[PDB]
Amino acid sequence: VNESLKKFLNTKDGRLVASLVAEFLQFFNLDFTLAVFQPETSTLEGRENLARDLGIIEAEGTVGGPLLLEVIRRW
Amino acid sequence: NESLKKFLNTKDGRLVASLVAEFLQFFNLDFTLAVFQPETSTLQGLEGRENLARDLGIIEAEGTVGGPLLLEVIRRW
Repeated sequence: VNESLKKFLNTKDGRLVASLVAEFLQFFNLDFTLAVFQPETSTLEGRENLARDLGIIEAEGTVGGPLLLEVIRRW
Repeated sequence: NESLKKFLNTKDGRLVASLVAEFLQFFNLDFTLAVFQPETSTLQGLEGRENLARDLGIIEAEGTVGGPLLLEVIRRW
């Protein structure tokens, strides 16, 4: 277990960040990466709950990319 | 994976993916990175943390150095 990561995952913003990374991997079917990510991180919030948490209203313009894209697009 | 290739051929997409890689590097998720790179065809590596911070207008300080760059992005979202 990763202690710096454990503490991070136990923060509000940390959980959101990790959930966004996992959602990115899922979005591009990076399934081998996910197979290692899950045990290496000891792990999160799925896309619907995550979009709500991030104040992102899902629509035609958002469904075609990972949620992190909407954040960066509007940065 | 044409969807990812097209995504990485956009400025915003390359920034997103670079931020994900930086998160993996920040937490020493080295085996995850070892699979991420071939799976995304980014064996040469994406843009570095300070390149990304410059792009995003983030100034490194005691309050940013202690977390991955995505932490600062999400704090400020």
